[PDB]
Amino acid sequence: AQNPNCNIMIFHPTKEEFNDFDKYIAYMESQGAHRAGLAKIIPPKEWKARETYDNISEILIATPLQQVASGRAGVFTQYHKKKKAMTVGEYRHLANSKKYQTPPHQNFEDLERKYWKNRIYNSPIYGADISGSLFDENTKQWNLGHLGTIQDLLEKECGVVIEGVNTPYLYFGMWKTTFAWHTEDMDLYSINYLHLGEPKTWYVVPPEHGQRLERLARELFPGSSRGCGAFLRHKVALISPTVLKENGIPFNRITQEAGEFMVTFPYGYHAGFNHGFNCAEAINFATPRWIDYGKMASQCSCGEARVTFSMDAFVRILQPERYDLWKRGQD
Ligand SMILES: O=C(O)CNC(=O)C(=O)O
Ligand SMILES: [Mg+2]
Ligand code: NI
Ligand SMILES: [Zn+2]
Repeated sequence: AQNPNCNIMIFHPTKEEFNDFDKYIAYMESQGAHRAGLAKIIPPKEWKARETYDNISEILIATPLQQVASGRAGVFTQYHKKKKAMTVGEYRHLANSKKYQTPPHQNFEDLERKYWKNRIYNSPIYGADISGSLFDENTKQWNLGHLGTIQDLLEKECGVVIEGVNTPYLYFGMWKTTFAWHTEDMDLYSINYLHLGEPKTWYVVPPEHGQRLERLARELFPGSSRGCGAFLRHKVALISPTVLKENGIPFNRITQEAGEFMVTFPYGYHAGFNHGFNCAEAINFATPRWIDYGKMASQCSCGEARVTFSMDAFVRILQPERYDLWKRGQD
């Protein structure tokens, strides 16, 4: 079995290997990359996502989210308070202000220590989940707006044609902006490209051990667990590496820098934080190997998780028994 310790693997495809996206994902899996839940892909030196980032400041962040924490430094939830719209140029200036800027630090490890010590005492503002793309239309390789769609994959594998669309999302971050522990909708893959700016630190639990994380989360967030049998779908709970190590939960960590891709694999729980002002683009995707994970994915039916239009068909076809209850949670 390849990668039996479930380490995060880093890949350096050549420009020739960068042509066929599906083939390269299957290659990484042949080497055991999925066992970690997360892999890093460094693009060939010849590749670029676009020519420059000099003209992005007029993108609108219609609903910036202030991420307010509750709990203790290693075990907390966050809720998102909606703020007034602002442009990317306004948000960049805000991120670089004295109130929100990255503190002085020695290295990524020092900054990670400062994040876990101090995150709860601040409320950073995240420009998350903005439909759109920063890939140039002429970029033909690993262009996250030109991937094969999940609907087309389901149709190729299963023969059933379904409604729905699959487009990318932009994330504008600042110091301490946080992504809570989650797997993707329907336990899909994700791919994330860090277009510019400061790094993003990731934590990940191997898919084979995801239920260990879930059991810890039920213990640590007991009211949330009574409310919902899949409350991590709410995407609000944080657990630090120190707490994970104290409870014996297997995980790994890695820092993504600008110009790098990350892939999360089906049922790979992940969480993390941004180091300073940055912009990332991410999208969900599927492969043949996903189908079995989609059929087994948990679902939130309490009403909290509320998701896209396109998840309807995935539930309806892959999980017909759950469909009626889940749809009630959507309505
Ligand atoms: O970058 C973020 O805030 C969160 N991204 C992801 O969870 C992802 O790409 O799957
Ligand atoms: Mg602009
Ligand atoms: Ni994710
Ligand atoms: Zn729920």
